[PDB]
Amino acid sequence: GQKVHPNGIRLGIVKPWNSTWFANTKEFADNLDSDFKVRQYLTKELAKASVSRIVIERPAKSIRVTIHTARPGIVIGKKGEDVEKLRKVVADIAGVPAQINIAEVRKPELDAKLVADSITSQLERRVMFRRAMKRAVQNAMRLGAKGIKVEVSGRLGGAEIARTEWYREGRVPLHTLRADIDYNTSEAHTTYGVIGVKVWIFKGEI
Amino acid sequence: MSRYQHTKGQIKDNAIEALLHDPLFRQRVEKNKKGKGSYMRKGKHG
Amino acid sequence: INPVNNRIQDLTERSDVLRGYLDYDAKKERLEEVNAELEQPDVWNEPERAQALGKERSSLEAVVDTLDQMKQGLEDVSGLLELAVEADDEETFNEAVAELDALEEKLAQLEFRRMFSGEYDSADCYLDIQAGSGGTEAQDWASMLERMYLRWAESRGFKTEIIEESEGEVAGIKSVTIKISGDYAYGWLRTETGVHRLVRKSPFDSGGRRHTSFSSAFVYPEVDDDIDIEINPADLRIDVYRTSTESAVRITHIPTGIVTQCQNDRSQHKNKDQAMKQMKAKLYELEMQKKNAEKQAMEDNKSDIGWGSQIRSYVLDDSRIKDLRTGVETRNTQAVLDGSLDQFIEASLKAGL
RNA sequence: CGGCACGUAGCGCAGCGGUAGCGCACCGUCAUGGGGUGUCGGGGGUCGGAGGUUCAAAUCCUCUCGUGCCGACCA
RNA sequence: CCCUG
RNA sequence: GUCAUCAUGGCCCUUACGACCAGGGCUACACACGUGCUACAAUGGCGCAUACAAAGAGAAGCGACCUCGCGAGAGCAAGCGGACCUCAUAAAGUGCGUCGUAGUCCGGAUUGGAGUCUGCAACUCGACUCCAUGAAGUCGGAAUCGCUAGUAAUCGUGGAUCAGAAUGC
RNA sequence: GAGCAUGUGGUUUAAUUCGAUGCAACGCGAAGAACCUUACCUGGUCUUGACAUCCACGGAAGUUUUCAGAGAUGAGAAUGUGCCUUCGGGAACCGUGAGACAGGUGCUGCAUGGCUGUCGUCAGCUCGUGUUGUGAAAUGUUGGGUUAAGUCCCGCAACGAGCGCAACC
Ligand SMILES: [Mg+2]
Ligand SMILES: [Mg+2]
Ligand SMILES: [Mg+2]
Ligand SMILES: [Mg+2]
Ligand SMILES: [Mg+2]
Ligand SMILES: [Mg+2]
Ligand SMILES: [Mg+2]
Ligand SMILES: [Mg+2]
Ligand SMILES: [Mg+2]
Ligand SMILES: [Mg+2]
Ligand SMILES: [Mg+2]
Ligand SMILES: [Mg+2]
Ligand SMILES: [Mg+2]
Ligand SMILES: [Mg+2]
Ligand SMILES: [Mg+2]
Ligand SMILES: [Mg+2]
Ligand SMILES: [Mg+2]
Ligand SMILES: [Mg+2]
Ligand SMILES: [Mg+2]
Ligand SMILES: [Mg+2]
Ligand SMILES: [Mg+2]
Ligand SMILES: [Mg+2]
Ligand SMILES: [Mg+2]
Ligand SMILES: [Mg+2]
Ligand SMILES: [Mg+2]
Ligand SMILES: [Mg+2]
Ligand SMILES: [Mg+2]
Repeated sequence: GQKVHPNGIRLGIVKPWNSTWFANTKEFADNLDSDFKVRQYLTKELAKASVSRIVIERPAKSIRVTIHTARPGIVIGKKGEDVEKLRKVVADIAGVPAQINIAEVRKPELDAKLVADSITSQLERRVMFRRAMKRAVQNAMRLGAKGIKVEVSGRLGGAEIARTEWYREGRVPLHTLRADIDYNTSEAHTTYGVIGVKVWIFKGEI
Repeated sequence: MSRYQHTKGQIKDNAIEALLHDPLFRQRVEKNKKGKGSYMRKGKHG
Repeated sequence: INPVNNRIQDLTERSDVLRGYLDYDAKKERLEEVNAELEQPDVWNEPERAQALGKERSSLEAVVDTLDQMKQGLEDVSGLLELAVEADDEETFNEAVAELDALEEKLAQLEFRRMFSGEYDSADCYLDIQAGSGGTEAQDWASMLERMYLRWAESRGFKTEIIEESEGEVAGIKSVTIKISGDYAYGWLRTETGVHRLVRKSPFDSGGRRHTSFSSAFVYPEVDDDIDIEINPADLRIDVYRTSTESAVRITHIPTGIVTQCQNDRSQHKNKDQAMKQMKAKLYELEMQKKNAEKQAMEDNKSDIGWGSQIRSYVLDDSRIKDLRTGVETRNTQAVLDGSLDQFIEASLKAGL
């Protein structure tokens, strides 16, 4: 069977929206076009700077962009010229005045996005996928996640036949709605094809 | 270039259909990598 | 004038293809040689080798001057077309159209004489599809091959009718004999004698394992069933002898050497009439045995060539069509199985296979 | 050679002054994963050829060319 | 009743 | 199942399998199948009068009122980015009259003429209105499907797509 | 069974684009094909290019036009010639010149990711440690009752745990 998205079923319960503006029908379509543009551009030039979440909001004819990342020092650079130029370019992109807050994220391997980025990095650099999966597993258990399940899919190890390998421990209660299941995916464009990774992290009952 | 030995012997009506009903033009079985004829006892390199 | 440009380009391309298939320089070499030993006069001191030299000389020189005058026609029609585009001389452009049509028709006559060189090529044909030893997959492949050949026959304009069609119980047809009528049908379809190699993901198999089935297309012209001529009184030897009146009749055909006796009836005329019917029956039997022996000899030769019967290969898994004899390839499997084999049959017919 | 028996749909067979019939088979739909069997519903025949009578000819007659049978015996 | 190698 | 949402290993093409425009096609037709709508009628048809909803949409939009037109619609022109205005008068029902079992005052296919609207443009190939015509169909073989309660069955209404264009969702 | 709508197969044509084609394809992708739509055909055109970047050169960008052509397009005529600026400048944007490349709804779902159908919202699927068997393995999960449920009680060489069930929505 196919699974429902943990975030996608838990927006109304425990997971905050990653876009919390309001719009009428007139500005909605090009509004989401603007959100897609800003998100692809900031992930393009924040790909090497350990980005986790991008939460953007339009108060009134302006854009607040909060970047949840794990390396705010390399985000801001040498007294903030990096975030300043990102602010001016995103103001150019959205057509409105812009301001950006950087949120430092404790426990980056307790974050789900960075685990996906790490695992896709070793699958690019040809580190053995099973070892890297275990390495993420003791990362989660050592920093005290209540549960984690990692899944990798595709032509693992250059095999001719694709397959799926998933590791699990602790509790991963997908059917319990109030659970904090932080879930995220990523892809690897390996020389032998596309390798998909999914991460489920259970971080508590409520 | 060597002659083929057809198993129909002396063909007196039609040799093209004779070579069809010879084992040369037989229908051939493919070993599936996965599916029905899927199981391999030993690998190619193991 | 854009169809004129495309048409001159098409004539140039098909002329180059014709030169490549005909090997023009080699035939020109034998033409020059045959001209040389014609120039030495001993060749007319021997009669029959001069007969052969005249035959080969005429053929080689005709092909050579044909290809030469098509080269000259291509270049001067191109130059005068370049004149007619800018100067806009309408009568001279019409002259270009007329001479271009004449050159095209005359090269068409040349390639015509090459491709329909068979003595039975003009007649209608019996074309047969038979599936291999595979099973229902080969049955389906034979049936849809029959569909494709019907589509080709209707596209060409040949009149088709299904003489017999033995079907399979599950799907497809096991064998089918088709009368393809129309002018030059056997000549058009004579390159199809042989084996087709289907490779496709079989639907009849439960696991979706791909299957490699085979089918044969066998075409033969509608030969005239000639009347069996009666035997001659000099060719017969008639004897009468006493039955075991000398009413017993022994008729002997002398040039072949076969006798029939008849002694059961008191009437010598009745004995002779039964002996004459025996003569006619044995002559018909011997003619059938001679025809079957010649057919068996031809089958010995074509069983000797054997593996060469595998003429066509359709890889529907990788979606490629291959004629192994001419070696040609294409990717449009749906067009090929729709019946667009014109390029393949023209390649085979210019090859002469 | 003389009789006498039959030429009916693709096949096997009935009908022998006004009507063309049965079975197998072919087609279409159901039933089955699919094939067979099964169920439903259809169609198909210059009545061997020719010409004579009769209002009308498969049926009556003549000839015809096929296949079968019985006799072609005393010397 | 059967299930192309 | 999807390389035709997208992404992507390999392979193929690069004055062409790439790119532009116009016209045609995707709507054809001896036939077979699937899923639907409307019927074969009186528990109904037709005519007249009069009750009772819920949900949703609307700015290159919904478009009231008034006038013209039998009508589809047209002209002028309020309100509404909306519990306010419009779509929008719900129908089946109820009351009365007629029809009186007939291929019928059932059916509404097909076809002819005359129009309205959108859109550059309605012929291939739109929807709707009027007038005219009135086909098969009298409940359907083997077989087969849905449904345990506000369900089946029936009667209407709205929305997405959308310039226009539902018996579909 | 009938008429019609719609999809499919087959047929035919230039094309009737392609994909789905047991249940789990067949009012399906398509929540809507008159042109574009659309990948199909015919005809007419182009090739660093309809869609990006790089280098060099000439320039504003833009705004009205005329002719021919079905149009793409080709040629011609008027108006603007800025924007910020070390009168060094320089780029929004128009053409040209090449090549590095762009491009494909071209092939492979039997190389894949992602996403979905299906058995089936069926109640199962396992693991840790322990024990038994040489071993594949077994126990746990079986037994007696109970429930929509491997839900629960007790017994039990099993003791615990997880995805499932349930609840939280
Ligand atoms: Mg779901
Ligand atoms: Mg005697
Ligand atoms: Mg058998
Ligand atoms: Mg499916
Ligand atoms: Mg497929
Ligand atoms: Mg067009
Ligand atoms: Mg269609
Ligand atoms: Mg009525
Ligand atoms: Mg609406
Ligand atoms: Mg009737
Ligand atoms: Mg009635
Ligand atoms: Mg309704
Ligand atoms: Mg609409
Ligand atoms: Mg495809
Ligand atoms: Mg189709
Ligand atoms: Mg297919
Ligand atoms: Mg449906
Ligand atoms: Mg069109
Ligand atoms: Mg073209
Ligand atoms: Mg698959
Ligand atoms: Mg032990
Ligand atoms: Mg169990
Ligand atoms: Mg067990
Ligand atoms: Mg129990
Ligand atoms: Mg449990
Ligand atoms: Mg127990
Ligand atoms: Mg539940």
